Amino acid sequence: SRDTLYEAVREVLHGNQRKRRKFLETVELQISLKNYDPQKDKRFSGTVRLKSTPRPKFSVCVLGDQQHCDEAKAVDIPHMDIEALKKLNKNKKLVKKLAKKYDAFLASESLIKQIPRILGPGLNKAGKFPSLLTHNENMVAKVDEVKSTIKFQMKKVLCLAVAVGHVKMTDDELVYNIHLAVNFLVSLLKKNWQNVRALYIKSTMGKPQRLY
Amino acid sequence: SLGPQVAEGENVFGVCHIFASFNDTFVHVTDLSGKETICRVTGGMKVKADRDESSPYAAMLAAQDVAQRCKELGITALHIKLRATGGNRTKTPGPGAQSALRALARSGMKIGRIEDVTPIPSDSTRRKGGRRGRRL
Amino acid sequence: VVDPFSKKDWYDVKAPAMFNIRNIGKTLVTRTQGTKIASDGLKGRVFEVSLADLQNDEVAFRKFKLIT
RNA sequence: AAAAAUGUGAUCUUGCUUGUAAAUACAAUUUUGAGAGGUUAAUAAAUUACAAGUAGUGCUAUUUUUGUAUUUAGGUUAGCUAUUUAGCUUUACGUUC
RNA sequence: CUAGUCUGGCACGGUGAAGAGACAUGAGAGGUGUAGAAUAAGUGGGAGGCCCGGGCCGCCGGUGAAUACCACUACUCUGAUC
Repeated sequence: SRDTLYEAVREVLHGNQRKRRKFLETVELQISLKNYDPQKDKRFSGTVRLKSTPRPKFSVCVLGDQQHCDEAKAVDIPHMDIEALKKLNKNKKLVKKLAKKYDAFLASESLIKQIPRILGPGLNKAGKFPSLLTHNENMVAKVDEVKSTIKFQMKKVLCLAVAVGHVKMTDDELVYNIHLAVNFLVSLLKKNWQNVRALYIKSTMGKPQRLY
Repeated sequence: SLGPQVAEGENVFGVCHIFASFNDTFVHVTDLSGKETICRVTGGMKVKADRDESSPYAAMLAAQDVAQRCKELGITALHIKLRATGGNRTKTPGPGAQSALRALARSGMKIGRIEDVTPIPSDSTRRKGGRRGRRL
Repeated sequence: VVDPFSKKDWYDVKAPAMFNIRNIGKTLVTRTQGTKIASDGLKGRVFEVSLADLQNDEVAFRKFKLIT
């Protein structure tokens, strides 16, 4: 399952063909998935950790009550302890909005003794299901998920996605994370009979045009 | 085995070399030329007793089983070239000539040109058996 | 594990302009297989055909031959 | 009937592949027409507590009255003899149970 | 044990035509579980962006994963190859 190279992955100084839109484009990485079963427990999912800002940002909630309350005040979000857990239970049903007022969540390690009951087919069918196969812990991962760290999930119908920078971002933010999102997205390996085929470039919007 | 023909006015012709010596029955359907072979069967295939393999019933048991396998490829008409042992031995045909030919007139086939095709000489090598005869 | 009267396709035969009826009959040969062709072997038959069936109403005793 | 809900981060347990462990003939039929060689050479099937992985499902719980309900109780194939009274086939209606 | 004799391989030792394949690189078609006004292929898609002061496919009602433009694999037929 081996690529290496690092020969001279300079030369994105023809990359104006990526950004044609008015807004800023979310530059990406995605290899097509050979060597893979749908339903099984052939668990191909670590949680690769980058260095500098690809910026995955969605509205995070801290459901932790030991060291997860103290060390999740560094990002500085008005903490809500027992009326954050009670808000999702029968409060806003007849009022037209859903009872959440959240987006992201914690795969519970601080409240691991209060975890095993209801929450199954609301989050799971949606695919916003909080795990530690993708840094949903919200304490030291509140300074990494919102800004730095990343994953590649496991599921039935055979799919992938992962970031490195943007097109705000400059040549410092394009190539030095490409060095850490290739070593670390190669060693992560089942003696996979080389899905090492070709690893494609990507942004926010379009049609086919290939690279390695 | 499906020959393309006009469904309501054409029968596919052929020829059968009917060998008829006294000690065995033979029937042998071939093409117009005679070169290939489609449906061959003897009296020996049917009956099992050395003395009665060429008998008129051991000549009729073969001819029905020609026309069974001769009606599944789908042939209707046939030319004929009968025999008798011949050469420098008997030229009168054997007891598998009419009971082999009249059987296929009842078993779903048409009859066309008939003749003899014995071997006959202009003259011959000396014949087996003595000057003094075959005593019995 | 085989049926021998599949590998046989029905072709046609002809006669020259000097005799009356054009269509004699049919003949069967194997396909292009191993190393032998279906138009190489099919080039030297003899059809010992009469005259009556070749014409409208003749004396039938004469015969003929017509090689490919 | 009515299921509200405080309810191990609003409900719920049901999908599936596998290990041991425990239950499958009248007379047959083929065989071996034969007291036995070969009632061969088929079969089916069949259920579950645990060990890694899924279609599906993300795996805990107080109560009130329940049906005032007795911890909710009995029955039938009802067959006919003569005009009603009177009598009484365990369900043969191949015959007997 | 062995000189000779028989047999295989490997080198000197190259060109063309046709028969039948493997196996790939560059293309054109190529998608109807229920359901949705509409042939349900998979993911980060995503309320957004192209041209020629304006349009359009959509957000929307909805099924257990939604129409623009960056990426090619599961899967099925097409034929030319330095």
